[PDB]
Amino acid sequence: SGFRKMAFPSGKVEGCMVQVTCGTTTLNGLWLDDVVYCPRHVICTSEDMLNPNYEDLLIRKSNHNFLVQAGNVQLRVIGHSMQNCVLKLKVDTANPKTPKYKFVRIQPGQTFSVLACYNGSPSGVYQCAMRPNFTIKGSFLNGSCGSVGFNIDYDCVSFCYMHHMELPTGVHAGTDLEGNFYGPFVDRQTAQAAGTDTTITVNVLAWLYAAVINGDRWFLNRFTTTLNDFNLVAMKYNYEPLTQDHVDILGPLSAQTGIAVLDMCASLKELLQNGMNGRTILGSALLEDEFTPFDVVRQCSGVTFQ
Amino acid sequence: SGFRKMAFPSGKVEGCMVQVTCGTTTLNGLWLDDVVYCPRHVICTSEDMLNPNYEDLLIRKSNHNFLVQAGNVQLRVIGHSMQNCVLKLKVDTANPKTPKYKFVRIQPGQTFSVLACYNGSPSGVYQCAMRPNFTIKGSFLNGSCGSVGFNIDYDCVSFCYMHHMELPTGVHAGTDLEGNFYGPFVDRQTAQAAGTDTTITVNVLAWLYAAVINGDRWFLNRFTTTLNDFNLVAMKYNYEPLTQDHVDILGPLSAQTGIAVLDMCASLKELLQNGMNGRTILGSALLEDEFTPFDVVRQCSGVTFQ
Ligand SMILES: *C(=N)[C@H](C[C@@H]1CCNC1=O)NC(=O)[C@@H]1[C@@H]2[C@H](CN1C(=O)[C@@H](NC(=O)NC1(CS(=O)(=O)C(C)(C)C)CCCCC1)C(C)(C)C)C2(C)C
Ligand SMILES: *C(=N)[C@H](C[C@@H]1CCNC1=O)NC(=O)[C@@H]1[C@@H]2[C@H](CN1C(=O)[C@@H](NC(=O)NC1(CS(=O)(=O)C(C)(C)C)CCCCC1)C(C)(C)C)C2(C)C
Repeated sequence: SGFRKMAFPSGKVEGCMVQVTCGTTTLNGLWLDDVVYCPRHVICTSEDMLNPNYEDLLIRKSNHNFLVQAGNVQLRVIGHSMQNCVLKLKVDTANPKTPKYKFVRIQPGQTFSVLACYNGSPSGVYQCAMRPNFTIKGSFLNGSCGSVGFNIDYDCVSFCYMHHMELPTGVHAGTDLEGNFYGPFVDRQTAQAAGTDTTITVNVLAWLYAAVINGDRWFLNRFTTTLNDFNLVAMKYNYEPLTQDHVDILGPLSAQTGIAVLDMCASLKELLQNGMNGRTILGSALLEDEFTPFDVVRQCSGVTFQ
Repeated sequence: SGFRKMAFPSGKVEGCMVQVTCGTTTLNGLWLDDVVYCPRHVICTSEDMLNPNYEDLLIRKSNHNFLVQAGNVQLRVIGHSMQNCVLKLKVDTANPKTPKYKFVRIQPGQTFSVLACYNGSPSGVYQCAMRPNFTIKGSFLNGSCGSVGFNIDYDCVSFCYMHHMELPTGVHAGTDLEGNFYGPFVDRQTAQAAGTDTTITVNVLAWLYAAVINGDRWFLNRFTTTLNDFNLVAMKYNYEPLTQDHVDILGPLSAQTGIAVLDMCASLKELLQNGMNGRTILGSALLEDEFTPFDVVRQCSGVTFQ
């Protein structure tokens, strides 16, 4: 029993983190086979950041302008190129600790673990979700750029996020590992604003199922509803609409608890309209939307990784 | 900016986890140098658990009754002994991945990371606190016994917890790595109950400081209070008393924010007496007590590990 915000084990990613220095700027890099991936803004000086021309800035650099350290060892940079908003640094040594990996571009609502790093060294691991407005609510300080987000799928590390910047509201924005931003952001210091955020409905329902599995049942009722009546109420409270795909995804949890998805929707509708009235669910006084249906299954059925 | 429930990176512990089988029972073990540590109840059968005599049960075993697997490799058991409630299995091979480590018995209020494991393989990592009643609010399923709790201090892994059992309220109890239980529990299947839990006051104050550091200031006020008036209110709400040692521990956070400890106590007093009135702090609608002053400093100043 119990239910915690659980991250993947980070060992396989820890051995891929390196430190990258260009000029006076140091941040983190991801070392896989013989390539080091890092945010391209590492080549910017203070003057460049309002409106950098990255092609110009990169053509002015040579291999020896990039200092790459893996612990004490220096890695010799033998080539460099730019893909979208990442820099790719070819080095003379292939990382002997390269895990089996893939690069994946995730969708809003999905969750992943972040390994926060400074100067190439892991500081901590935590779980977060890609919000509907393509920001993440992370925890990052100066020097954290290049820290990555990942999931583990059997024996394979799927990298889905590399950290680039913080917005004035305190939330975070970054790219996939091919350098494409999530969201409408660009890597220059101009005023940019995130869309309004919404609550990830399918995740809230998954977490209400986790609550039932753990014996928290006070919010259940005998009612049922339709997708159409549910979505009408949901849109009024800034909740994402529920689709049939969502209902099918919640299948295994409905089966294991014997509570139909649309029955659980009727409970959520009531919680939205009346609030929780100082009761808690799974130790929370707010409805929690950063667990996916798969996160719940994994943690309530005990899935491991190789 | 930002503030998350952040665990230590788990890589150094992942390479120490093994699977231990005795009879029909399989659980996890901790492999350091040439010794495998695991809960001694792995030697019990269903008949033994109401009232096991562990000295009897162990004298009836031989080295070949214990199957220890590190991945695919089998480890040959060459000796066994019992220390308090752990079993120590001497094996023919010293773990080549043994980190620098120490064993530490922690006190209530301290936090640590748990690496939850099944069949010797890491499932997930999360942070939790030792509660004042010596339970932890974990997330564990069948097969999780032998999973460990740890902190990292520079380059050194400090192991402080090994998982043994779940209580009927859904919370968890275990031992230090020398086999001594935290709390009044024993490893037999008799009715046992935890003391009443209290809220860890010094951690709540540390988290209110994190909130100020992150720009959440609505709860501050101009008042101040004394330790004695504060503790009188605190005891009425099942909060632990605040000592001078606590006040000094909060020093670096008071300095960094310029809000005196006893000023912050006056804010907490108000929050206890009036509640939060549907406002949130750091994304929570309840007062959070599983961050220590050191956790806050580490995450708001960016400390890393080697
Ligand atoms: C990577 N090492 C570092 C990580 C941040 C430090 C604090 N927490 C973070 O996550 N990121 C950067 O250095 C990043 C690089 C420059 C400046 N960067 C910022 O994150 C900064 N924010 C920022 O400029 N944000 C935008 C502009 S703004 O804040 O509205 C302003 C008022 C015009 C300054 C620009 C990006 C989109 C959102 C708004 C800051 C946190 C250091 C101030 C670059 C963006 C290239
Ligand atoms: C380790 N692999 C495993 C982990 C638990 C499985 C589910 N989640 C857990 O953390 N632990 C055990 O197998 C442990 C070993 C036997 C039985 N154990 C239990 O955890 C069980 N609880 C239990 O017996 N608890 C106490 C008794 S009771 O529950 O009040 C009862 C009504 C008399 C059965 C005994 C210990 C102190 C607290 C109360 C259970 C979760 C499997 C039912 C031993 C305790 C030796």
